[PDB]
Amino acid sequence: AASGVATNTPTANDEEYITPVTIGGTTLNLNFDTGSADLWVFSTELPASQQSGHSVYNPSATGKELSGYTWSISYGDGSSASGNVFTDSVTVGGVTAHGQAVQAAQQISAQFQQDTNNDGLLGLAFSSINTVQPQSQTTFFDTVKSSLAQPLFAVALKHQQPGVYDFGFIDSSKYTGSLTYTGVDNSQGFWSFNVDSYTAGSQSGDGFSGIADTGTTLLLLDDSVVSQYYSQVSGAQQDSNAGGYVFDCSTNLPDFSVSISGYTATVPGSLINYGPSGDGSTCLGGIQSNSGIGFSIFGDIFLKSQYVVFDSDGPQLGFAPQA
Ligand SMILES: COC(=O)[C@H](Cc1ccccc1)OP(=O)(O)[C@H](CC(C)C)NC(=O)[C@H](C)NC(=O)[C@H](C)NC(=O)OCc1ccccc1
Ligand SMILES: *[C@H]1O[C@H](CO)[C@@H](O)[C@H](O)[C@@H]1O
Ligand SMILES: *[C@@H]1OC[C@H](O)[C@H](O)[C@H]1O
Repeated sequence: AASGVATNTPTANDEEYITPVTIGGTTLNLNFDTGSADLWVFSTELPASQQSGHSVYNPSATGKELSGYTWSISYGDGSSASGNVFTDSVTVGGVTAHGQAVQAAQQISAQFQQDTNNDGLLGLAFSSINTVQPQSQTTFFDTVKSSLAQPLFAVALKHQQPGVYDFGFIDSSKYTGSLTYTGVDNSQGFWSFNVDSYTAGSQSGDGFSGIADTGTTLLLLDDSVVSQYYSQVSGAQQDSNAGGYVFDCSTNLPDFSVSISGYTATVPGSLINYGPSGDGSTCLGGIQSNSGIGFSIFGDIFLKSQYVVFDSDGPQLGFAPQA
């Protein structure tokens, strides 16, 4: 039975986490994203100027083309990418998927052209939302799941320290206490769950649903919750240059917690200080608006506090405080 550990590393201010992945012999640095189901990589089919500063996959060396197959994806921040498809061998933390669909980029939007920190994305959401046409493909996890000791993966994302992706086993040394599990609704292809209540510093409110998403930097909540939070932060103001609410970096921020099937997941106020807003001298908050979409995005700010288990049996998610 297989199992493996892949080490992730945060970029500046923990904007994203990258992990090495070997595709057909070449190692690429990918962003593992539990909010999408496509594994796409920078490739030799991009214009040479766009290949600059990245490790690129060359489909000709080792891939088997899926004649007539395309992909096209749009994300929540407006970025997009498209191209064609090959099958190849993909290895992550020593677990190899043979015949895994690899989506070679032919076009990428500016957000991706500007980021030289990643060479593409490895999607870990449910395969039902894979964008490959005319027939959707399976995610690396779905491809190998049956070979793993347990059909699950776990994540520990940290603040300015390397963390891990555990595939096929749970590392009990990564959290304190026991895990608490909650049911997952995968009908829209996400790792979606419910919270029964929330506490934003001195205020509490009723529950809502959200998705566990390693591909989103911040904790994105309803505008109502965001207002309530920042009403308790002296001098907090919105700065469109910074991307949302900002405050003096020395501010004491309140904690944020959610109650999930009896377990209180707490994000300490020190983790809600994302970092320098880059707009003078203020800092950007880790909590920002979800733009009225109707559900919350439990992104990296939230995940840095927890060890999270993504279990295909249920499905369900397990949580515990990171050790
Ligand atoms: C179709 O579903 C998705 O797109 C899913 C789920 C989602 C749905 C709806 C809204 C938001 C997210 O996103 P995802 O796949 O995680 C997708 C992957 C990235 C690589 C494009 N992230 C996103 O779209 C989010 C909003 N983008 C981000 O968090 C970008 C990477 N980071 C980012 O915005 O950092 C915040 C920041 C602001 C200002 C200054 C510095 C930092
Ligand atoms: C993960 O689990 C597998 C199956 O138990 C081990 O063989 C592997 O070495 C790693 O501990
Ligand atoms: C990344 O890969 C494997 C190990 O867990 C180690 O902790 C790391 O540097």
